[PDB]
Amino acid sequence: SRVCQVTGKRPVTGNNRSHALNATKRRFLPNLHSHRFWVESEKRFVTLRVSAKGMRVIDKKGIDTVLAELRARGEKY
Amino acid sequence: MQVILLDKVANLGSLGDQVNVKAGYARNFLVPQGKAVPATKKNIEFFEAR
RNA sequence: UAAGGUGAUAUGAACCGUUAUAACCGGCGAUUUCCGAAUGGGGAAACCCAGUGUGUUUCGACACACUAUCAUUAACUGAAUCCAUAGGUUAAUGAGGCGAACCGGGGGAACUGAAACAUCUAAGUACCCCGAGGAAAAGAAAUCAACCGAGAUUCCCCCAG
RNA sequence: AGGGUGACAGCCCCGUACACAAAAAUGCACAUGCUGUGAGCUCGAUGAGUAGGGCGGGACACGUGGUAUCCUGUCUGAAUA
RNA sequence: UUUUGUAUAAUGGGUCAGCGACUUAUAUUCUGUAGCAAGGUUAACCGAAUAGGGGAGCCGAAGGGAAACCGAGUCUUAACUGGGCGUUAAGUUGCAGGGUAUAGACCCGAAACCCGGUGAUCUAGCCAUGGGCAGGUUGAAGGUUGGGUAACACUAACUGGAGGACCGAACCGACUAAUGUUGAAAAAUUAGCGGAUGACUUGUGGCUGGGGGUGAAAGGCCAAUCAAACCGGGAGAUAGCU
RNA sequence: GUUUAUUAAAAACACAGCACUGUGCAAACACGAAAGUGGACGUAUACGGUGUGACGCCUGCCCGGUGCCGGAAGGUUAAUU
RNA sequence: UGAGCCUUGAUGGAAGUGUGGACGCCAGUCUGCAUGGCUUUAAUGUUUGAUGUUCUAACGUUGACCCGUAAUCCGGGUUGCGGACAGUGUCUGGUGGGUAGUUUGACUGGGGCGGUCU
RNA sequence: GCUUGACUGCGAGCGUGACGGCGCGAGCAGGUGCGAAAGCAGGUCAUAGUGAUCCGGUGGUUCUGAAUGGAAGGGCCAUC
Ligand SMILES: [Mg+2]
Ligand SMILES: [Mg+2]
Ligand SMILES: [Mg+2]
Ligand SMILES: [Mg+2]
Ligand SMILES: [Mg+2]
Ligand SMILES: [Mg+2]
Ligand SMILES: [Mg+2]
Ligand SMILES: [Mg+2]
Ligand SMILES: [Mg+2]
Ligand SMILES: [Mg+2]
Ligand SMILES: [Mg+2]
Ligand SMILES: [Mg+2]
Ligand SMILES: [Mg+2]
Ligand SMILES: [Mg+2]
Ligand SMILES: [Mg+2]
Ligand SMILES: [Mg+2]
Ligand SMILES: [Mg+2]
Ligand SMILES: [Mg+2]
Ligand SMILES: [Mg+2]
Ligand SMILES: [Mg+2]
Ligand SMILES: [Mg+2]
Ligand SMILES: [Mg+2]
Ligand SMILES: [Mg+2]
Ligand SMILES: [Mg+2]
Repeated sequence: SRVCQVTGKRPVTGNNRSHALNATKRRFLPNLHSHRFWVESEKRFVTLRVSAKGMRVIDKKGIDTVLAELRARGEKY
Repeated sequence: MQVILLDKVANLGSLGDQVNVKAGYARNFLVPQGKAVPATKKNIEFFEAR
């Protein structure tokens, strides 16, 4: 599924609206990517299906923390 | 993404400076290649003691 | 508790009981074929076939027990790669399916109304889905007030069509 | 109260008011035993990819309207008594 | 019943019996009636539970002006000789009724739109694996041997056995007619007719699903249903019509 | 040869043949939120789409309109800044 | 190669030998070459776009080999190819009967066509 | 010829419309023109020359201003 393994971001439904405001169902879905991440603390690469932001989080908090989560939460990975 | 260096490296190499690198440059090459590391405000003290 | 009983259509047969092991009622046990989440594999539900263990002064073949999957934990094992991982076996736990409404959540119509119809309405309704409890949810102010003050959430009547 | 009995029964029957009863198993309260759990004082700490913003939607009675406020798909991003 | 008008040859009714259509709730206003009266009445809730408590509140006693504001006046204008709205009549809460609002709002009736399901045991096409075609014709390529060429060509016999080839049963079709039309049959029967070694025909089993399938194409077929299947749901859709 | 099972078997559909056009393969194209599958265990003498319809003799003029193909200039033009 | 601040440009040992350029309406025997008691005419360090080359390290691989594994799925691994492209998310201009919802007046000597509508 | 009465505030009383509305009007107040003056003038000899509401623009306006001062926005007057 199109779920960001870091943020839990998933597709959400909203509307389209024309210039005449005609509503047509639609979905916003996240900017997923799947990415080889180096951990070093395990001498290995791990591919997380990750959103940008998901990346920007990993940048900030730093991988291992994020990996504490997921494992804390049960995410396969 | 400021990070601190480790070896020489590019038009910024210095064995331990606070640069401001582009993130992709950072978290895809330098760190996985061990040529820098994030400056997590804890890291800005170990290479700010020398 | 008891003088009468062996459910009903439902007589009959053969019985059982009367001062306490007749029946009947209640508490707790026992037995509880096969199918069905079905869980040993399969399958046209109630059937076909196994591996391993047990079992026979007639120790063959049959009968019985156990063997699904996932999760967590442990143990033992263990590639590409030596380390290490993935992988593999066993084990202990828990899950699975069903069920009236109420409840929270993910999705979410059109008829219809506008005396037509797009915005708007019907309506976050109907419906699909996931989940849980005896209730659910909500909740201990980054809330209101208006310079006076109040003091979580929830429900009822007002405020007011 | 009510039902039944060969027609309408306080006194025929079964009940009713009322007073009583549990060998066992259980719901609920307390009281403790066992397991798991933490209490207490001193000195600290005070929730950042967040608040806010841009784009797109959605929620708030409120249709973007002069539109506060809330939620976030997207790109951003503070102060810290 | 509907109509300008119906014995009407315009509708509806074979007959009887039973059932079958202006309701309910909450708001609002009017009439009646009752209580009290410049006042009337409580809501939830408490409850010794139709009591009693509870006056939060609602209506009325003041109007005028968009409003600030003023007030038996006020607004208009610089200002009214003025003018507009007001100042004189009582209100309010129950109970019964007439209207209206919101609801299915007097009852029955669509063709349809949306949602979730069930259907390829009919039929369309396709996939896989098995079966069928009496009898009789025609005589393609090729072959052989003579003739014939310099050798080929070519030619005659004989041989060979081609084809969405021929005639014709089974089998598959459905051109004509009559019969049948409350059938023997919700498409057949009888006499004739087409194909009949092929793009043939057939048994079993499989796959394709509803704005979707399949279609040698007719809008054909998708279970006697098809210009959007069937079952349940929204649902008492809506019906200015009968 | 096929067709409106059940009022139309035909001059309709199909057909071999013809032409245009797309497609360089992870093909175009189709089913599919996606994974994937068909196209094809094929590869331009292939495959899809469209029109025409054995064969014979042939298929003339018009690119202004609409469409398609090509066009690194310039004019106008979105979010963005 | 576009453009700011720092920078390689300018402003509020005298005199001898004296020669091209100056947007100089329309050409200075004047200055330097060895020697003599806080900018436009443009370019070095940057923070930043446009284009072109190169690289690998995200990302692709429906090439090859290896292991899980007797497995044309997936994953891991090595490697070749591709490579900041491709693809995807959000936003955005174009196209869009492929698909959907709808509109398409009334009068009227039937209706349509015509005419009419204040 | 001279001029701005094609004036501002009002309006007894009427006509005409289902209504929204439209029309006629002496007179009062302020200020103005022509006339010696009485006077006349609130557009044109009259009856066609037109468009509700909503949304919004503009100018004016101490009327409103979501704690308070402001402001936004609104109202009112004029106008598109
Ligand atoms: Mg079984
Ligand atoms: Mg099984
Ligand atoms: Mg309508
Ligand atoms: Mg205080
Ligand atoms: Mg805090
Ligand atoms: Mg008539
Ligand atoms: Mg009549
Ligand atoms: Mg008569
Ligand atoms: Mg008669
Ligand atoms: Mg009649
Ligand atoms: Mg079939
Ligand atoms: Mg034949
Ligand atoms: Mg024949
Ligand atoms: Mg049928
Ligand atoms: Mg109906
Ligand atoms: Mg409805
Ligand atoms: Mg027919
Ligand atoms: Mg026929
Ligand atoms: Mg072709
Ligand atoms: Mg033809
Ligand atoms: Mg359409
Ligand atoms: Mg509609
Ligand atoms: Mg008409
Ligand atoms: Mg405020």
